Amino acid sequence: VPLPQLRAYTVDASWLQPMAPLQIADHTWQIGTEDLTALLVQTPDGAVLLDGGMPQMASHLLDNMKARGVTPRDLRLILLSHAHACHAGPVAELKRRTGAKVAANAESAVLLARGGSDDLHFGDGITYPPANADRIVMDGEVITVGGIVFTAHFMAGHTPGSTAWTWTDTRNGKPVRIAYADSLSAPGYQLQGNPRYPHLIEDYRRSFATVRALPCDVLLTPHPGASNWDYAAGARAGAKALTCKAYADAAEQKFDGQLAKETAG
Amino acid sequence: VPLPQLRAYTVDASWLQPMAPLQIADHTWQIGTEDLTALLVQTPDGAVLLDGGMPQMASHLLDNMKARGVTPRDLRLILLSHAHACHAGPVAELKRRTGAKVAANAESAVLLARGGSDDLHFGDGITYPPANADRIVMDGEVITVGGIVFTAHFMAGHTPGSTAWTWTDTRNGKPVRIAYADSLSAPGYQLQGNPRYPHLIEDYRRSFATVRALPCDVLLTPHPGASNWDYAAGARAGAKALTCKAYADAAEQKFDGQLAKET
Amino acid sequence: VPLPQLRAYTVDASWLQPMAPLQIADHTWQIGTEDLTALLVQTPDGAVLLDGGMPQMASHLLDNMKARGVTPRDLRLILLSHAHACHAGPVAELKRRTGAKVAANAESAVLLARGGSDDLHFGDGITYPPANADRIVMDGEVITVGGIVFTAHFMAGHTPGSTAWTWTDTRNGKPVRIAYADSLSAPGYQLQGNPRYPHLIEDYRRSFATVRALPCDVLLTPHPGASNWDYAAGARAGAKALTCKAYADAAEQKFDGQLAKETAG
Amino acid sequence: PLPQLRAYTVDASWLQPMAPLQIADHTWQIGTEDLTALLVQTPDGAVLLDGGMPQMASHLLDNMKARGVTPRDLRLILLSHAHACHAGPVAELKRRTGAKVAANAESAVLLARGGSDDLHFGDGITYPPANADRIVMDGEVITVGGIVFTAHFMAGHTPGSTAWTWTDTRNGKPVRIAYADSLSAPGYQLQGNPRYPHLIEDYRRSFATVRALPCDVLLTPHPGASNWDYAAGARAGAKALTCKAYADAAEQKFDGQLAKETAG
Ligand SMILES: [Mg+2]
Ligand SMILES: [Mg+2]
Ligand SMILES: [Zn+2]
Ligand SMILES: [Zn+2]
Ligand SMILES: [Zn+2]
Ligand SMILES: [Zn+2]
Ligand SMILES: [Zn+2]
Ligand SMILES: [Zn+2]
Ligand SMILES: [Zn+2]
Ligand SMILES: [Zn+2]
Ligand SMILES: [Zn+2]
Repeated sequence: VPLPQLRAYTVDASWLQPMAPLQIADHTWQIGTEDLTALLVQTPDGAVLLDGGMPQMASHLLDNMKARGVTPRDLRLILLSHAHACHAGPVAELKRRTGAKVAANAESAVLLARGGSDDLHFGDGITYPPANADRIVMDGEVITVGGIVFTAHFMAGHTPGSTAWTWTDTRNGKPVRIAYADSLSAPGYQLQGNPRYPHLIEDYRRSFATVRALPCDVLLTPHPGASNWDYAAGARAGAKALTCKAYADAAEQKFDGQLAKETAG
Repeated sequence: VPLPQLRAYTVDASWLQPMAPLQIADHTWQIGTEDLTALLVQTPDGAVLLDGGMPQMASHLLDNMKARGVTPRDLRLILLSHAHACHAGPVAELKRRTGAKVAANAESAVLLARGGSDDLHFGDGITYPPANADRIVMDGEVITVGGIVFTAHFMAGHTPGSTAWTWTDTRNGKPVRIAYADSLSAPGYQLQGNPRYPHLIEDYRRSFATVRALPCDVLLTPHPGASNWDYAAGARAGAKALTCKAYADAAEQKFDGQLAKET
Repeated sequence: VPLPQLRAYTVDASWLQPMAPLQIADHTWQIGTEDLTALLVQTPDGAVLLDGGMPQMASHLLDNMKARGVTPRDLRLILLSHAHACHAGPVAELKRRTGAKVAANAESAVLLARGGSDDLHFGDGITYPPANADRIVMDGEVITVGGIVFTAHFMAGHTPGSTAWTWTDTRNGKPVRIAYADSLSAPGYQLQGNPRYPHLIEDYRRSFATVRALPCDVLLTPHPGASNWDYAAGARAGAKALTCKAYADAAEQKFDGQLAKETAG
Repeated sequence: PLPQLRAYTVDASWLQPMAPLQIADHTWQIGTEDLTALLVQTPDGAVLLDGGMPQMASHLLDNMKARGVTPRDLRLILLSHAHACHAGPVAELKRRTGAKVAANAESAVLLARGGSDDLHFGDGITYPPANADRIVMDGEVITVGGIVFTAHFMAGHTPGSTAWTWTDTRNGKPVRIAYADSLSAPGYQLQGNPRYPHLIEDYRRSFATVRALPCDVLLTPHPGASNWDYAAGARAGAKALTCKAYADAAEQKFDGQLAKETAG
């Protein structure tokens, strides 16, 4: 009886299906894959990347940036929703290949630095190349790049360091408040009496409320399907996109269902 | 004109006056200096150290451990109230010289790893040797060593990673609920509109309430004066020590006055 | 066509075949798998582990330690030949589950801390959970545990941080000088004009000489086949083992052939 | 009673700000009168080799501004060795600029612990820790614009001590600049040092390495070691040592120290 072979983080093909840049607002573009969000915000003072998707997505991201007129040197900042392999995957490589520095909260920083290992729920099941944060941010802290202001909103649950980022762009000669809210799922998590996360339920409850109150004209999520985006649909990608309020409400209802099932017995 | 010389974190003499171990309960001892707390909890499964004081206290702590019958190998765990120089100072050296591993929350861990540099309020004024945390703890998480159970209570404010640790020891044939609550001070802090700590006020207010509600037969604090301990007085050191409620009340009062003067 | 799926570090079944502790000398035991070395060296003051094999080997190592009378508290030190996945794999987990601290040279420490990512030759193909070194060692430095003294001998090549560890144990009332020499292979490596490792050839050449000159009654290697050990043969496991000289000479030959092939190509 | 914490107090000249002093077409001394901090500026970004003391961060930034180098323009930080008097402001510079650090493994580990647990100084000279972004190997090259930097390991003063070499121009001719690290062993236990068993061997190799460097112009982290006088402006390098003279002087001093140690 040999030990099991290691398994890589294999995923649905659509998570790895490359797409051309899709314009969300005047300065904001979806540059990831059909089923994983990676947002490029272009400012007069360099570019900002929010999430990168999977580890093998680095070169694709760089190719899309080039199409947008962004050189590796132009990329100044990487922000993250949470430090799982399907969102922070290519961060280490992007840091080696670009001028980009990472800003994240302490919880996301520590998970990123250990490459997603010793996950509270997944253990070492979903690892990726580790990276160091260049700046630690606090809840409500702002970062300004080229007159565009990004605000962090902590929403602990999916991971302890789960974060929503908000900024104001423009579209059709009008300000548009963009909310990139993190995942609110608890996929296979032990919810009550979890020794690794004693206040998990309380944190999720606060996070549902936080997501509801976000400045949110346009909502996007790390997994686009969670906010009902269809990136493959092009110009009508966000035709049926959920609001922050509807997103949180659906998430809490799922959560409540899971909590009920767990209580038996 | 030459740039100013660097300035060291210079402290009151009493913070640097060694003392012999002072018994708090059957397994819990104050082993730091007269004016800085360092708590040794001795179990049949090894020893736990809560805070180490200043960087220069490492050898003294080891002297006191040996006096208590705890070898460098016997020290298993280091816990921290917060990662300032006056409490986490000797952690790196203790890690090199003992079997000890550090458990801390993410905020304390990142501050520890940068040796207290780029402090939200103090800049680089209070640096110390950096150290890596061996285990990251979440709010309410328990750590059991030799049948003694330590519980973490996050109380953000003084630092983002400020933590209270509680455990039950025995004294006089009865259980004693010990609370090692962190500093609730905001010394010279900008409280409102602080870009480095936007929700400082909310965190402090939650922390006052957390401390007030702690399981707390005996309160100890990293700076013993904050809870009215006098370690140099020996047997009557904690005779007039504050309750957790009194400690939080005084802290909130001081905070409220500071906030009023700022607005 | 989507981006390629991630590929796991899959290995020969024999690398993952657990074995019971095999005694090498009075205080030195092989406790890994049939085809990956993990050495337990015991003293009255605690135990040392030299290498752990693959990431999935953690629980097996702990079980074998238990069988040898080494509790998690008794494991004091982890040393490494080199920080590849097939030798440092379970180090992070062992640190979490035991009192063990890691001592390694700066090169090995930096590779361990990035979990084998950005490997000079393998890129991100062989990643594992990252870990921090607790102590940095210099060439020729000794570490004493109980009455046993371990000496580091730097032998850069296979990795920049490649190290041989030597100590003296006993067998049949007599001292036995054990040499745990690191790998001297260059599997698929670009040898000449490698921008990531300009002095690769020079380092290997000095390393062949270093291995040749080690205090060496008993040679052991991270991959037992390299020193002609057969861990499945029990009492006769080391009956056909190579000397340090023979091991270095064969490795230099192989290397010379590889260099000639590269030069021709 | 226990002693107070120590601050790294230094000679006034080490903290004496100076305006940028041109060494060659791309290369400027931008530190203080008695601590080297070299700025190399290209159309594809600037490189800083050493920063001096921790309190020098704002001064370096002011001098960069004077040279037309914005915080965003600063791409790379290289180090001679990771002591407080050279890597001091690195953490702050990383926070305030786009700069990333390239260093060898030895320098990276020392930098990450802010100079603490020094092989010889213990915790006597500490500074704010920083992480390296790129690990370099011996002989590795880094290209920024038209400038090519080559690393030459010269272990001794610290395990990670490195010389950096590049070719600039001066009056229509190539000038091979060698920024050689310290070859001093101040108060060091040389023989039988358990923390550095092969110290003597490494130093002797390092003297030879420095002697052989491509070296039209030598600069050193402590400029006095190579007989530079930065305060003298246009005359600063008029009596600068060759790489050979620098290495020879260092070896003679080292030999003297070893003799004294063996005798005592
Ligand atoms: Mg026992
Ligand atoms: Mg002068
Ligand atoms: Zn996730
Ligand atoms: Zn995900
Ligand atoms: Zn404090
Ligand atoms: Zn304090
Ligand atoms: Zn290998
Ligand atoms: Zn291997
Ligand atoms: Zn040029
Ligand atoms: Zn120095
Ligand atoms: Zn110096």
